[PDB]
Amino acid sequence: SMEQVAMELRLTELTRLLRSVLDQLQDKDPARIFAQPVSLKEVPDYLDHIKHPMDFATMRKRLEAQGYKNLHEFEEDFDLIIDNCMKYNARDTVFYRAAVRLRDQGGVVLRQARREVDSIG
Repeated sequence: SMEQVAMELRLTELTRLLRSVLDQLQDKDPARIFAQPVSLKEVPDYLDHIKHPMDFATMRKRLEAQGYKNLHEFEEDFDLIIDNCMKYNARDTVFYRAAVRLRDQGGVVLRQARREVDSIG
């Protein structure tokens, strides 16, 4: 149908916007701490601690399959990156501290993303 096409164009454009959001958030992680899944070879107990691992590469795979229907779903995954790290790692670690900085700096980007998503519809 024409409606299904219009819906699909909307999703494509959301994907475009979320791709720019993802790039901006990932720039706030210059150390690349969050770039890839925590290695289960190197952290064999990880899934005993963290039930829903997340990382920027995994988000990018979902994004490119158009697997984010709305900004809430995308934000859920970003918050998992931060929150998983802040539980597994102690406050006095470079990992915890990187997550705090990513949360703080990402807030700004996500605030305007939400306005853009609502504005453009």
